[PDB]
Amino acid sequence: GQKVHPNGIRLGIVKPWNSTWFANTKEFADNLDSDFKVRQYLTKELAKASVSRIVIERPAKSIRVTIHTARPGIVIGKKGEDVEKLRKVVADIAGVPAQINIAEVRKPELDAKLVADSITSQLERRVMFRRAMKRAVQNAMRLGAKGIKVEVSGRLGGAEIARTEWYREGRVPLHTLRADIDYNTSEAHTTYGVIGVKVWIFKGEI
Amino acid sequence: PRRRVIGQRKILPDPKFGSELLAKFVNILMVDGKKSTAESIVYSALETLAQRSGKSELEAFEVALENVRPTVEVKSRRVGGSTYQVPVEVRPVRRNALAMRWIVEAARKRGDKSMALRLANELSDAAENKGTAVKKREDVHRMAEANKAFAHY
Amino acid sequence: AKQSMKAREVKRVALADKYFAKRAELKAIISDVNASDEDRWNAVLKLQTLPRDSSPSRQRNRCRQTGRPHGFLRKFGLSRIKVREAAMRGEIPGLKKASW
Amino acid sequence: PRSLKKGPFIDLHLLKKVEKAVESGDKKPLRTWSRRSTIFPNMIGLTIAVHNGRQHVPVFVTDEMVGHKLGEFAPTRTYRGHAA
RNA sequence: AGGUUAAAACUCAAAUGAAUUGACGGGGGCCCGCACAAGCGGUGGAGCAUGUGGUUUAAUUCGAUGCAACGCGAAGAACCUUACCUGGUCUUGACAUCCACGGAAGUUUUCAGAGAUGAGAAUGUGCCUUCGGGAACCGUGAGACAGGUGCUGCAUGGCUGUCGUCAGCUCGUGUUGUGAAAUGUUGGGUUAAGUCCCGCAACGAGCGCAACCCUUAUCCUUUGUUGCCAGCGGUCCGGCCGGGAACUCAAAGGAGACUGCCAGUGAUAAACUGGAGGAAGGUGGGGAUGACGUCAAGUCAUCAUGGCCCUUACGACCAGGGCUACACACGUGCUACAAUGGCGCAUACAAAGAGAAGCGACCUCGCGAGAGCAAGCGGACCUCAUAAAGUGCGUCGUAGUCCGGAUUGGAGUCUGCAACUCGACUCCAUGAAGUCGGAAUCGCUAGUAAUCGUGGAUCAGAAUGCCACGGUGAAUACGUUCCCGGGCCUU
Ligand SMILES: [K+]
Ligand SMILES: [K+]
Ligand SMILES: [K+]
Ligand SMILES: [K+]
Ligand SMILES: [K+]
Ligand SMILES: [K+]
Ligand SMILES: [K+]
Ligand SMILES: [K+]
Ligand SMILES: [K+]
Ligand SMILES: [K+]
Ligand SMILES: [K+]
Ligand SMILES: [K+]
Ligand SMILES: [K+]
Ligand SMILES: [K+]
Ligand SMILES: [Mg+2]
Ligand SMILES: [Mg+2]
Ligand SMILES: [Mg+2]
Ligand SMILES: [Mg+2]
Ligand SMILES: [Mg+2]
Ligand SMILES: [Mg+2]
Ligand SMILES: [Mg+2]
Ligand SMILES: [Mg+2]
Ligand SMILES: [Mg+2]
Ligand SMILES: [Mg+2]
Ligand SMILES: [Mg+2]
Ligand SMILES: [Mg+2]
Ligand SMILES: [Mg+2]
Ligand SMILES: [Mg+2]
Ligand SMILES: [Mg+2]
Ligand SMILES: [Mg+2]
Ligand SMILES: [Mg+2]
Ligand SMILES: [Mg+2]
Ligand SMILES: [Mg+2]
Ligand SMILES: [Mg+2]
Ligand SMILES: [Mg+2]
Ligand SMILES: [Mg+2]
Ligand SMILES: [Mg+2]
Repeated sequence: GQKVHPNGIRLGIVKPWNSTWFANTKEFADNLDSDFKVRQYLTKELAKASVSRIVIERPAKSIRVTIHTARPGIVIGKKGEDVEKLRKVVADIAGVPAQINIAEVRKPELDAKLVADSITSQLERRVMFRRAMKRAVQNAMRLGAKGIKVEVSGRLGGAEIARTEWYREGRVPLHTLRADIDYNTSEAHTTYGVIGVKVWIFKGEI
Repeated sequence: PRRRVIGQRKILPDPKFGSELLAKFVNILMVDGKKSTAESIVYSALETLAQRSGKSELEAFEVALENVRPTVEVKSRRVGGSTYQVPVEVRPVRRNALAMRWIVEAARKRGDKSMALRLANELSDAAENKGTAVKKREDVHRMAEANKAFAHY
Repeated sequence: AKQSMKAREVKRVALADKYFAKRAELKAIISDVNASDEDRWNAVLKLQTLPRDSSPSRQRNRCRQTGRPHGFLRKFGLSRIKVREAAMRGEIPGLKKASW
Repeated sequence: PRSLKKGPFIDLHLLKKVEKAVESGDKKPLRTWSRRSTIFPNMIGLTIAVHNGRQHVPVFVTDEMVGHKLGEFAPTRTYRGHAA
């Protein structure tokens, strides 16, 4: 059957929120819309920067955006030129003074969003889906995840009949609430249509 | 049920007399959870019965219950072939439950002015071995007697 | 929703904002108990002259990410589907799966 | 119905049309799409062609029609019975 | 009677044997579930609300459509929404980028139309600026393009229903078999549980079970306002005031339940039965949580997307109409048929929640729906906001009624440009069917069913639907032969 979202079910237990601000009903929707626009622009702009997570905070009449990246040098540029440009655009979009922080994602092979994006890029480059998933699982297991599962669904290899294929190593205990499960998805737009990728990575119980 | 894990639920005794028997009677008479209304009806009917007869409310109620209580009923038993109506002995708790239910149903079927009056008339008829729920006990006993030949299934 | 359908809503919001007060004072004149019997008639006739899209009752709440005109939620400004997606992704502060 | 304190409703364009028609001898039908207008005691005698959705049907305004809306005399749905 | 010997034409690409995994059986064995049984209350009958089929229509927009569609997408169709129809209109365009030109953008009015729109008429002409330019925002001009709720859910992603919260589903290595496969996972017990113990050619591991999460039931510590009032002092008797931090309570941190202890049974086991203590006893109650997979199940109309299709039209704007039709059929509900009740008067006891284009008190006016004026409240403070059933007194006295309140006439209120099609509510009058419902059929095992009120999302207005909250408060379960679904072993 259908499964609960692994991040959503853990949002108050072992996982943190991606947006941390307080608002009343008067500006809640406006803040949500501005966050959506900011994340949209940042994701579109930093497509090749290996961005895994965009955290947004609103301390007081200002916006602070933390970008978790595996290529901080590419994100920042020479003496902060690119990050300054992004700060300007984010301030323009949000209508408030903006402050951009860069967080380091060491070991990108252990980050669910980055793994899914890598598999998706390979699929769009017409790499064998089996090879892509096996490589991702092997890399994560070698780096030391307690478990990983990768699932790819759609017209794999351009087949007329779509199907779902998944691989798993170690343990991925989705029913354990206190389990550190990093889960994320991605989509590849191939000439035969859309292929969906889901990645679960287990990092031990807290 | 299959697992046989059902215990028993304690029932508070009735206010005026402290009888769980009468409390169960009130519970059977009650509709829609209107226990105060049921209690008032039962008390009015009991006072009418007590002033009609020479015994106390509890004694008259016990006489009516003794006259309405069945002893053997018929239950269906399906074996290889056809189903038979086997006569079975009734345990005392079920005797009381059936007597109360039949009395309440007969009183509801009656056509007097008030429910308390109907209940009092039904109780007096039961004490004199007349009317409904007494005919019902008689019908049950007649069916058991007619099917007595099957009292080994 | 369609692009034209979204443009209709933005135009309606703009017209309502533009003609806000010019409607409010006319409605006050019409609803005035101690007003005369001909300035009321003139105000009633003038209220119809304004474009219909300037009335706030012509606006339909739509999902701010898709344009869906059904299943709207005011607290988030989104339809139920998008609210669920954002909540699961963790993008709605303080919102989690409830149980009691 | 419409509150008394607000007075009966009438569309301004139709009011102008009937004002221009009553003073003149214009007996041509007054074509309109305004079924929401109340019939006022100033256009009894001339014919108003009210829209019903796909055409304009002419109603001859009489005294007894005062207080009704123009659409009350222009039915919108066509029905003739089932299997009749 | 027939036996025995014994062809051919024509026709098919198989027919067949043994064994393997499933599935099935009106085969066997052992178990489970409101599945029966034991009970209580309903539906099918009536009126009305609502969805659907059909019919009708210019259109009655599209989708769902055994269980698992039918108060479903829709958490709310007068205009809008709207995707449909009629009519009136536009063509790089309602919504984007690029280029050329003219221009600040904006405000205030007139006419025509019915509007879209067209023709005008005035008022401003700002802001960086090396005052070469711009750079917002408008209009016009082309052309790369925009646009599509158009088709394919049988090309797809994502999301969902379902068997089913059922206890199952598998893998590595080893071993058996020519092989499909088998073992493990079977067996003796036991459990809600592939739960656990013992045995055992298996040894281990994973996804499921359980636990970790939320809430409810008890206690402790901290804090004590807007919340509280035990001991005090006053008092207009109103926690009202000075006070108090005890108590209810608010919300943070902790404790507590673990077969922990005792007895018996049991294979010196797992475990079961009972007892003590405790607020709670064996998973304490409720929720969240949905394994491998199944139905080419649902959704191209939330969105995204391969392919196909249209481009002065399947795109775009507007007014009016339709989605509310009506010989009929079905599903889901509401209100009743009355006296355990109706009506009148008086009088108690809740929980949960919402509020700024909002909730709206007091006072006055109105029979009333409401109106005028106008506090307080972004809230433990103010408002919504009187809980109702209940209880006391009186009346009605079994009648189609002082039951029932459908339908219709007249008069109004409020929202809203606008209540004709087609809103809700109020007043006066009117006073239908219906007197407990055929075959058949549904829900429920305890604070449940039944019954009684309250709130919220959607929302200008528009609930008998949906989601949520308390009050009162049952009956019954001997048992697993039978009906339905399911689990394990075997044939
Ligand atoms: K022969
Ligand atoms: K042959
Ligand atoms: K019925
Ligand atoms: K279905
Ligand atoms: K699908
Ligand atoms: K063999
Ligand atoms: K094996
Ligand atoms: K498509
Ligand atoms: K309409
Ligand atoms: K209903
Ligand atoms: K019904
Ligand atoms: K009557
Ligand atoms: K209407
Ligand atoms: K079998
Ligand atoms: Mg679109
Ligand atoms: Mg609306
Ligand atoms: Mg064979
Ligand atoms: Mg039964
Ligand atoms: Mg019916
Ligand atoms: Mg339909
Ligand atoms: Mg269809
Ligand atoms: Mg439903
Ligand atoms: Mg419409
Ligand atoms: Mg399908
Ligand atoms: Mg198995
Ligand atoms: Mg096996
Ligand atoms: Mg297990
Ligand atoms: Mg074993
Ligand atoms: Mg669990
Ligand atoms: Mg299909
Ligand atoms: Mg379909
Ligand atoms: Mg229209
Ligand atoms: Mg409809
Ligand atoms: Mg009456
Ligand atoms: Mg149960
Ligand atoms: Mg509303
Ligand atoms: Mg089992």
